[PDB]
Amino acid sequence: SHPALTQLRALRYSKEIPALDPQLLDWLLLEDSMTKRFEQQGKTVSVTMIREGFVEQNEIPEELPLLPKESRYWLREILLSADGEPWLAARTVVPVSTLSGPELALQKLGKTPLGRYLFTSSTLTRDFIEIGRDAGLWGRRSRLRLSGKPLLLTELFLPASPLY
Repeated sequence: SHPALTQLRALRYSKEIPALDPQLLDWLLLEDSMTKRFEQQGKTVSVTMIREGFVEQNEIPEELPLLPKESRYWLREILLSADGEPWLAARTVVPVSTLSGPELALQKLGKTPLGRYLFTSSTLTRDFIEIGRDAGLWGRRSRLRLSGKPLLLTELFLPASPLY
């Protein structure tokens, strides 16, 4: 567990995207994880692994309504740091049926940070994104498809990040 992941789990989402200033929407609707955009700020990015493993439905109560109902899921919870400073917390939930073919590598990522630069083989698409907030902080959750196979990605932007 970790205090940033506990705050991530409390985000409250709105069905409709709020009319935020453009600079902030540009960051939140980005069509990729934040890895390369944070590197773009002139920073080295590293992952701190908070939890990785197969879990059952009882452990993903918030993501379950957006994904197929299956017996098991791959859960990945990390902290991403820019030059040693935490900038973001993220939680990814993958139905085990998405872990087939090339997508099985999502399982062995470890501390490599997620990003489109790594999945040049599959067709990547997003069929849903919502923005959320909890006490001054922004976050978002999306349903991405690799080769048509779904996964849920939730990100929380910590106050030290460039969105604030």
